Amino acid sequence: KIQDSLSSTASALGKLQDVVNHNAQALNTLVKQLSSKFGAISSVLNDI
Amino acid sequence: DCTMYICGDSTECSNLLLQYGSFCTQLKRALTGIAVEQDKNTQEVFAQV
Amino acid sequence: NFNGLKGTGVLTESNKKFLPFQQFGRDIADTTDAVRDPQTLEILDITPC
Repeated sequence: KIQDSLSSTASALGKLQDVVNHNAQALNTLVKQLSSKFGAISSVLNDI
Repeated sequence: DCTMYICGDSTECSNLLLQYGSFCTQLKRALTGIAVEQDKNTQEVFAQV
Repeated sequence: NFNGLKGTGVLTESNKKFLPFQQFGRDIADTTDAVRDPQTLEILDITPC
């Protein structure tokens, strides 16, 4: 029953996947944050 | 509402806040992560039967 | 430096098909990742060294 249950769906391992998804989302955000101007004339530093 | 907290009733301040952007979403998600956990806690404690 | 766009990296032959009205390509982090050369009209990728 265990083998077949893990053969049927991914959703049960959502507890280990959401740890992986939280680090992926935190780093993708930390990249997107470089898009911000913080009120300077430019986001990109060479354009200063 | 990060926008109504930071910027009281101003479209212009809402334009300025948009140069910061993803900060507001990161705070909203972080508070949503807590809000979901309160229900999980209550379910794990009481819904054992 | 391309058209005043200072930076440090390695240039490489792109595959990106910039339309005639386009001059710079980007990363999601808003940094230029590709450039159209101002004399031999072709697209170069940038990557930091």
